[PDB]
Amino acid sequence: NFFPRKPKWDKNQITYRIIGYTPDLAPETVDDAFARAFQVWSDVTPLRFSRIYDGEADIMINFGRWEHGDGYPFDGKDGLLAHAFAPGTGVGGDSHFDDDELWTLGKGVGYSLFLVAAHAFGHAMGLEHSQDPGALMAPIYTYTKNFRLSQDDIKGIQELYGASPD
Amino acid sequence: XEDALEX
Ligand SMILES: [Ca+2]
Ligand SMILES: [Ca+2]
Ligand SMILES: [Ca+2]
Ligand SMILES: [Ca+2]
Ligand SMILES: [Cl-]
Ligand SMILES: [Zn+2]
Ligand SMILES: [Zn+2]
Repeated sequence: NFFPRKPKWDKNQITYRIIGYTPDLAPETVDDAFARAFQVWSDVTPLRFSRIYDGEADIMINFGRWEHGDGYPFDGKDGLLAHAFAPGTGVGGDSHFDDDELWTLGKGVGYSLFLVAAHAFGHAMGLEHSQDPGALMAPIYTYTKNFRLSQDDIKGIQELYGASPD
Repeated sequence: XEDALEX
């Protein structure tokens, strides 16, 4: 359920910056997908995720293929879809998406940028894999048309950061 | 696979 030594953010505002995009979707639809992915965690905690348009954000977001700047290379089609670093300084929290995947918001012909980002941002906030088959933090991708964060996910994220104020 | 990294 957590990384070794339970790293977490020691603040409630987490900045993020989208360094670059995929050509597979419109940029405003990518922005919206990342926003919605953060909101699944915002909604049940006091966390807020603020977009910045320059400088060093807590979560630097980018797309790449194979070796893309951190010595944990992507792998072409399928397998590694995205990866995130546990909370911390430098690369901590950074979330990368493999552009050898076809990015979509639906089923079958690619991977949901929304669902993959929500899972990866769970890692960026300090959650490890769940063994609860219904949890977003369960390790195996699926497309869900009616996505609902599980009580397992809510329990983990609240254990680190507490519950929503409202 | 290794989608959750430490550092
Ligand atoms: Ca960072
Ligand atoms: Ca590359
Ligand atoms: Ca891949
Ligand atoms: Ca792609
Ligand atoms: Cl690259
Ligand atoms: Zn990376
Ligand atoms: Zn994962």
